[PDB]
Amino acid sequence: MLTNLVAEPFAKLEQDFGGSIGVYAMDTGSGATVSYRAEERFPLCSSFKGFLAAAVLARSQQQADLLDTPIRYGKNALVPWSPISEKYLTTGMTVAELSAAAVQYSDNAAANLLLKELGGPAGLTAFMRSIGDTTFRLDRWQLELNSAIPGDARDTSSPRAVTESLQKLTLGSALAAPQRQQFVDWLKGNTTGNHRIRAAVPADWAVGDKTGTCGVYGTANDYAVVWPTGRAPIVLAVYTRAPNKDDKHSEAVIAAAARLALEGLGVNG
Ligand SMILES: *C(=O)[C@H]([C@@H](C)O)[C@H]1C[C@@H](SCCNC=N)C(C(=O)O)=N1
Repeated sequence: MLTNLVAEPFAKLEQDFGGSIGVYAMDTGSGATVSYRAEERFPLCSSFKGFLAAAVLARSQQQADLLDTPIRYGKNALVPWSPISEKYLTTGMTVAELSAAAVQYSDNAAANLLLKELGGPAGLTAFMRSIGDTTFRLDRWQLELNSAIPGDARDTSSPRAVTESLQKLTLGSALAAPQRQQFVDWLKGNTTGNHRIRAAVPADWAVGDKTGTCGVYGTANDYAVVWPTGRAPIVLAVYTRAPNKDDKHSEAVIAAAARLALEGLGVNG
């Protein structure tokens, strides 16, 4: 009854893109939603790292010393796109610092170290199951998890489940209040999303997000919590893919889909 009260031209947008776009957006005040391909699976790519940091925070509720624990690593941990952890190879970083790097710079070495700590892909999947997400699956470590093969359900979720889980973790009760705010603060400090959902959000609204860019099959994504002033927050996810391995992703398409989602919710920007 409250889903897609106002139609938006998502189909034309994905046709111009040459692929598929999946969108879920939730107005947490009224419960109204915008939904387009929202229950289809799309590759997570690096966007799993946000949920990874939330899983670390959940663990820290029972292990008070976890976040400040210092983690040393060898040069063999430094895989492509490890922009923060490469600067601390000779010193180590704390679990909290690795989590922030994974979220805010999509740092691969940091994500791998944290995934190892949580028991690998199955451990992160188990955390998602524990908050009621039955759709998310992480199956591989990097870098193969980003292969984005058409029809492959490994390392995928749906826009809807991503949004529902993000809501639970940032606004709901899945994390204790201090950890919830820390997760929000990490998302707010993300540096990689300025041309995606944030590009559709007025500068005077708060917003946190996590991006993903698989590098193949036109596959890229972003999810975000947005706090418009004077009304309840909006949670949304925008995922893309495309049929050919060399199809390029588009940041502009993600921003445009986010704009349409906000318009469909009647959120004035
Ligand atoms: C995750 O999705 C990427 C991982 C596979 O390395 C990671 C890398 C950057 S984007 C890499 C190329 N940049 C632009 N096309 C990234 C991100 O910021 O989303 N995540």
